[PDB]
Amino acid sequence: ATGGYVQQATGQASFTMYSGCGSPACGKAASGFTAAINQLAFGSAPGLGAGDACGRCFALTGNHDPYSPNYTGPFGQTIVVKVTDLCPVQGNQEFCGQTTSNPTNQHGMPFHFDICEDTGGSAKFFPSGHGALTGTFTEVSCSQWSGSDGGQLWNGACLSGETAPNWPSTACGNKGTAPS
Repeated sequence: ATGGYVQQATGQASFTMYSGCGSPACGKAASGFTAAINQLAFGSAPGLGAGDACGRCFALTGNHDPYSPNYTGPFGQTIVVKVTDLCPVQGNQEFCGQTTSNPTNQHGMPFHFDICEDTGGSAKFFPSGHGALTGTFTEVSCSQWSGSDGGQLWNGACLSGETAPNWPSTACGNKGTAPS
């Protein structure tokens, strides 16, 4: 995509959870289920504002624990998140360290979603004791996503991906060059 980001509507991803997503990198939080996406897909860098993932909605289905490959479940439910945040390469090498030089993470996944705990998504997705999963993502209309957006945290904040056609398309737009 512009900047050399790797952005596509469907594919394989790994998944983790995080807390404290009230001041996310797109510049608006939201009350529904939300995630951070790895930098190479987010479309921006720390300190550069919103990338083109911002506001887009994705159906996530987890089905495997890569740290316990013979665990057969239970896993969680399919959930629809809105991307509000960035999982940067720096400080997240295992899961979010995809670059144009090395486009998969340690789990061989070209995308990663870090699902925020604060608004309930991670509780629906991860079973107790299995907070890192793999599975798939499928971009969907945000009609599939419950909730509403928070106010603007700063001028330039953007969640306009929430109305866009699926990738390939441009809404908030990418910033800078993808990490290398």
